[PDB]
Amino acid sequence: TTGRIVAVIGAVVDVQFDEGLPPILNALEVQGRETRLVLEVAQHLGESTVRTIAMDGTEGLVRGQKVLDSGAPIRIPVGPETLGRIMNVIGEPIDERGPIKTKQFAAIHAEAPEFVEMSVEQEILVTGIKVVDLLAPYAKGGKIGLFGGAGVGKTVLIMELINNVAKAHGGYSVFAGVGERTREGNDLYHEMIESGVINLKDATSKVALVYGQMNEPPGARARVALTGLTVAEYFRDQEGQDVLLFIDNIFRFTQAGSEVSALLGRIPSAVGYQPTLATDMGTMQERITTTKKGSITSVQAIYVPADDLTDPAPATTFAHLDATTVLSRAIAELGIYPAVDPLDSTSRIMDPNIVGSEHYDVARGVQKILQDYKSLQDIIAILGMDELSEEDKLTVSRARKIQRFLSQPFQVAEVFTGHLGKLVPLKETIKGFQQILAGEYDHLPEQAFYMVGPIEEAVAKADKLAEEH
Amino acid sequence: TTGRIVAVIGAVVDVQFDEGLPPILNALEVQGRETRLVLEVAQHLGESTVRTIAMDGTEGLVRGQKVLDSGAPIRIPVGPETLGRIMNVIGEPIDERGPIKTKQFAAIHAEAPEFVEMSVEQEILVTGIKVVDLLAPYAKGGKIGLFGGAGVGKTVLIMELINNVAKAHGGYSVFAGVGERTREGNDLYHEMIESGVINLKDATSKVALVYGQMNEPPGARARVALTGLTVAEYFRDQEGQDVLLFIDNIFRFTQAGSEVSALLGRIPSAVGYQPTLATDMGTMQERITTTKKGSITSVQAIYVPADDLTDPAPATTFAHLDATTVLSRAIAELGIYPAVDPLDSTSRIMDPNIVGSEHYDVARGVQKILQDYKSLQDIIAILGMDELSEEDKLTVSRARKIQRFLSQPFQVAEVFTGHLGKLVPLKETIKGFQQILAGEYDHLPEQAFYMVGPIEEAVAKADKLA
Amino acid sequence: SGDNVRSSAGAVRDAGGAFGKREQAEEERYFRARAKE
Amino acid sequence: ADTSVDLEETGRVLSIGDGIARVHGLRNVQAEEMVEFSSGLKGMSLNLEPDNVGVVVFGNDKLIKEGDIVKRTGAIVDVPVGEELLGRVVDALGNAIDGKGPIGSKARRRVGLKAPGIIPRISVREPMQTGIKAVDSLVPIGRGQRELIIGDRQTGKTSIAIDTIINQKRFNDGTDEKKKLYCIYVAIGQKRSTVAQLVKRLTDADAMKYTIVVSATASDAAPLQYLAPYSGCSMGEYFRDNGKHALIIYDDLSKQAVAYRQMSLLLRRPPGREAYPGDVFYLHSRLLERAAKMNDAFGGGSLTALPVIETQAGDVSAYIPTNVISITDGQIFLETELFYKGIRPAINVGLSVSRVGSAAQTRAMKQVAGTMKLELAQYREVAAFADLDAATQQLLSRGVRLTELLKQGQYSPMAIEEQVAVIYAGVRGYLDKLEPSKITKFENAFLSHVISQHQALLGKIRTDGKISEESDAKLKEIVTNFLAGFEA
Ligand SMILES: Nc1ncnc2c1ncn2[C@@H]1O[C@H](COP(=O)(O)OP(=O)(O)NP(=O)(O)O)[C@@H](O)[C@H]1O
Ligand SMILES: Nc1ncnc2c1ncn2[C@@H]1O[C@H](COP(=O)(O)OP(=O)(O)NP(=O)(O)O)[C@@H](O)[C@H]1O
Ligand SMILES: Nc1ncnc2c1ncn2[C@@H]1O[C@H](COP(=O)(O)OP(=O)(O)NP(=O)(O)O)[C@@H](O)[C@H]1O
Ligand SMILES: [Mg+2]
Ligand SMILES: [Mg+2]
Ligand SMILES: [Mg+2]
Repeated sequence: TTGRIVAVIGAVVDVQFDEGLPPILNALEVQGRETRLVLEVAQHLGESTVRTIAMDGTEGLVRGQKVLDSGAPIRIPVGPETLGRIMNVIGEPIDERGPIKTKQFAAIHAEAPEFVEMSVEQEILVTGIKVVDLLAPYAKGGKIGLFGGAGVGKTVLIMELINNVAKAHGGYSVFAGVGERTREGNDLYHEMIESGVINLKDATSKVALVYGQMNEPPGARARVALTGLTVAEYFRDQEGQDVLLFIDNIFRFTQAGSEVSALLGRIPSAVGYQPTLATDMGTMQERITTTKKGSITSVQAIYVPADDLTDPAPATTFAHLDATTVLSRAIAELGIYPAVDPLDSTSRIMDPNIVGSEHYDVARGVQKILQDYKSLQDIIAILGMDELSEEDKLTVSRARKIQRFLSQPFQVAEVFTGHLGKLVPLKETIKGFQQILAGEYDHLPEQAFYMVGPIEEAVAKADKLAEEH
Repeated sequence: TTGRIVAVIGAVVDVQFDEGLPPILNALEVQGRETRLVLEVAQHLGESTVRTIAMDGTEGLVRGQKVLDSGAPIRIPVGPETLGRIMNVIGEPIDERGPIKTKQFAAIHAEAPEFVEMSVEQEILVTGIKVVDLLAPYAKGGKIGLFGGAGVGKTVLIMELINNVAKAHGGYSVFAGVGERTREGNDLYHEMIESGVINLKDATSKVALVYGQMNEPPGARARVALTGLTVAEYFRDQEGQDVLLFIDNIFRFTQAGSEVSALLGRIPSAVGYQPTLATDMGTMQERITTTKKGSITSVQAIYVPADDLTDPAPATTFAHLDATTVLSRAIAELGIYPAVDPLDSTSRIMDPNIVGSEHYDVARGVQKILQDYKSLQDIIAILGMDELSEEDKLTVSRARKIQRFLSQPFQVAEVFTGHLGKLVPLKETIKGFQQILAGEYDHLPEQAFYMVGPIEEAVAKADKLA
Repeated sequence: SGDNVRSSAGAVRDAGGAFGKREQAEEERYFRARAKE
Repeated sequence: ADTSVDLEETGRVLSIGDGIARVHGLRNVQAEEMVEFSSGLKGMSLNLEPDNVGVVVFGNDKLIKEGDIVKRTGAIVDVPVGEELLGRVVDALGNAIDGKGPIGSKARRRVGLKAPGIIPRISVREPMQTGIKAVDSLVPIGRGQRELIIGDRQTGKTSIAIDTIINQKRFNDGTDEKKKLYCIYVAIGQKRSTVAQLVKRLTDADAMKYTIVVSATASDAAPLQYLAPYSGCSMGEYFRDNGKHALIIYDDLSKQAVAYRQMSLLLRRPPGREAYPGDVFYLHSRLLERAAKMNDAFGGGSLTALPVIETQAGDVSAYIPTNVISITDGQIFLETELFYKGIRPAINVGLSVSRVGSAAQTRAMKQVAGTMKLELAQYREVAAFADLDAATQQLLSRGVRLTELLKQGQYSPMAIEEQVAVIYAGVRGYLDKLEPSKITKFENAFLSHVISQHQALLGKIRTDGKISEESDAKLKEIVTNFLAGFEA
């Protein structure tokens, strides 16, 4: 059925149908354009007129212009043939590698898996990152949240998680660019092309790309998240196979919607976000999960406005995660990377009956001595390092070492640190902190533990440090 | 053609026209009124109706009342016969001295000088005020802004600047009272007739006064600045002279704009202001300027509501200034006058290639020791000065003598300082400080540098203290 | 409230300072000792 | 039968105020199409509401009236682009305002052109030398990057952009076409007087000839200021699409955000955080992405941006400020505190980063600039104390020295070789037993010496952009002896 445009204000366009009125969430093709322009039906304003958010620019639309109802929601190409291909928000290929000849198209809009469909299995997923696997271990097929203020390490960290877990993954992996930098898309693409996770000459490619970055109007960024999610959905169900889903900054899903709320006629809510903030995020997150049909090991990067975690956007995103790794400017500033907060990063499987008692105790043992050390930060802030009983000043000296031993060079961050990225096995991590908490390495200088791999290099470096003096 | 009022809300009046619709800015005259009531066309609402702003109270208006289109904006008298007179928004004289017989008249609305009329000449304007002279010298032909909170020091400063500058000025000045205290105009007027810058008999007057005090309705206070502004433009262009334009509080121009914006049908911007705060302001500040055709040394007092420098109003004012003198209540409360912030007042003229390296090097010496003392105030408030190194104590001490040596007694404030006024020269100010820094007076007591002219009077006062 | 001091400036650079200074010499102090051992 | 006003290609104004015109008709205009007003004045059509078109006047709106005819232009907004604009000052729409006559311009470019997708770009590898040590040694910029200068009012922000542009004379006068950079300065919500100095300055540095200054001052209607950036961007792109490199400066996106808000408010769209539009983020993200490093298949050119953001009470943690920050690839932060202490340019390494880092530095500089950055930031760790032990007294001994060596004069940029020569003298500890306050007087004498007697030495370091063995020697020979003769 054909409709006509009757109002164009930004990403919000009103289309009037005389014939039949398209149902909400239906994709509409704007005729008369040298580039497919999709309009998603958002509301029924009444009097045979629907309001829609544009999946692209509206520069050039004319009142009265024709609009063909495609009959259904945005359907994009899914399946193995997407692997290695960079997809749009509406399924268009943007790698200049021609069309994506797929035999099945799914709607980026769909209901979330029922409750009877939920899986209760939890198997720790080892990442080689001491802090992560130590304090807040990720879990197989779980939902991973990576919080962080601007430029503290969300992007580099998620990159390490792909260089570590994705490369050695016996299966497919989806990556969705959500309102970030197109330059990062370039980087990730060509870097995946190098590592061979993406093959341009054959069919061994194991990651699918979906992008709708910053240069894109809100409408798009407001749906790409759902696009990428759909692609990974097909890999979870029509196969059951293990799927890894990386979304760089789901926060751009809520800002996108925050950038078109008003124009959709909505009183603003607290902090300017949409009133629908929490539920939009809900019908979006619940879809990114592991069901009894297959498993999704998702790692979302979450922005935190002005560094404030209490901001509605991030505060509403937590409960959607089974494991959270919070980044801290304060920490990054002390040149500690990943800038993971030891006192604010938690995980659902951080239970002694899932990781054993040894693993658990050490973790809390780390966290505690680090909390005690925060308590002395104050006391010594006025007194100086010469008042703490030999007992306290002893913990301060271990805090520093344990603090520094949480830092770790990333293979993906070579170009930054200049050192050789290391990868630590779980067991070597516990031992590592088990021994330091024991008092064993109280004769070694802190610096010895800064930016290293297993606890050994520490001693080794400590030695290379003794000889140089 | 005849227009009729169709609606009245405070100072916004909608006038509907049946034929010949008055363009924007056009000045309409309300009919059937005792004194001249001008409405300024602000917008075309459609349906042959225009929304205007009244330049005076709108009490008594009746819907259906006739409004005439003058066919031109608000035109006021400009020329030498304005000098010594006092005029209001719409150019009517308010000094009870009869009509102002000027040849030419001028619209109080005009486009700002073009980019090709811009002047790039920087040449200091010494004022006799050590803090301004020193850290942020004023510039001849420049835009000086004086920010200050309620009761901090704006007025007294503008007055001193009229004393130390205006008098020794070879040309015409224009003082624009905008939204301030009427009894102050009263004060100014009579202080000028005294000193003689205003002459009621011989035609030797050198000051033109435009006033629209805090007793006026929003439409007036919102345009008075343009009037004083327009009177200054004549002297600058149509005569090519060096024009001084004082405006006691241009913030009132913006404040006023907010009262009416409300009634104009504009969705409000941050903090309740109007959306057009920035532009509205631009189209005015841009006219307050020196061109190739002539110069305008403007001094504008700027009110900081609720002492908040981030308030959209003042905030938006800094970019329009060539020099800023920020006054502080905290400084005033320590009894430092002028309460100038050594660390938040700036001048584009503070450049070694312009004021010399000796001047610039001392200026930065002062802003460094005070800056360093300021960063120690955190420690001083909790652990006293027994927890400071020997080095620290030394700066703290020199900072305190520099702070005080920055104060100064102005003539216009003798009643509150109990000291005879002082006019310090530039070299004397450079010297005075080079010395305090070099530790040359680290033996004199703080209180000796407080409220004094040159450094020499810092010493005298020291002996007296014994 | 655990370590509010440090989560600021004025007295934080101090705590930060004394801190590093201490462990700075200490470690050098421990450094040559490593050689001994 | 007069049919010149059939409401399809034309319109009649319904209401006009605060630079906003609601137009009846214009039945065929496109969203964002330029329109002509009776007066010959222009405007952009954003609101394609049913019963009208909301037109935003690109100029004095005291000429527009109810009933005034509006005419379609049939063109999305564009501007004149090309190398003809080089050395000219234009308004936001591309008209000469510097009184020197018609702009040559033989090509136009939409101000709203979409930004390069993924495939067309290539890693930022070519350096963008500011000539400012602090930047080039700690926050090195690459051609195609978007470095954001941010800070309180009156902190140096603009000067960095000016010292950067001027610094470009070197290459632009040289022989290597590849290292040439054309600079586009865009003034938003600024004051004409201010821009005057600006261009009198670039003229005294002989940098105007390769600079396109785009200006929309305080007295210009909001849209002109809002449009200003995309106009200058478009001009920068023409270069970025012809194997040339352009450096753009958005002098104040804050003011741009301001104007954008004002326009949106008078177009009757609901307001938001601090009253800005819903898409203020998209306002800047849309503009900055256009900055980029094209691959060889697309000419291999670039467009680097240095958008300048202003904060109040130093709150990098405020709306817009965080909006841009979370966009650009890093940021240079200036602070008033470092300004009065004497640290000019007031660059606070502590918060200043470049997400390009090493990727954007030449061999030689990388050598001596080795690890001076963290070292300096590590000197700050020692800064809280300043019976120090000789050891730490030393950490506090380099930092106080390097600092002076980083200070500099304006309109006198240094060849990357000259900078290495002096930075070398400090970083290799050869000035550690000198009086800080003496450092600056020394750089002068020294430099004037190398540049005089040792033309060939410098002549190398560049050619090989590296400090070879024989060059590390001939430099240690000079600083240490020259230095001593200096402390005579
Ligand atoms: N593991 C790391 N080692 C060293 N430096 C790092 C590391 N992670 C981040 N950084 C530094 O911080 C910069 C950018 O961090 P990045 O991962 O992009 O942050 P981000 O959280 O994605 N920020 P943004 O998305 O813009 O809000 C890098 O350019 C580095 O300088
Ligand atoms: N230079 C000065 N010397 C002594 N006292 C001063 C000085 N400047 C201001 N004051 C004091 O502050 C008072 C009022 O200052 P004034 O010049 O009227 O401030 P203002 O900025 O014009 N404030 P206002 O108009 O109320 O917003 C005087 O009565 C004095 O007590
Ligand atoms: N490296 C420097 N050394 C000394 N003075 C400097 C330096 N850089 C800038 N300045 C001076 O600092 C003053 C203003 O700095 P400026 O470049 O205009 O900062 P800004 O952030 O753009 N301020 P503004 O836009 O006016 O709010 C001028 O007097 C400059 O000459
Ligand atoms: Mg990122
Ligand atoms: Mg006053
Ligand atoms: Mg600036």
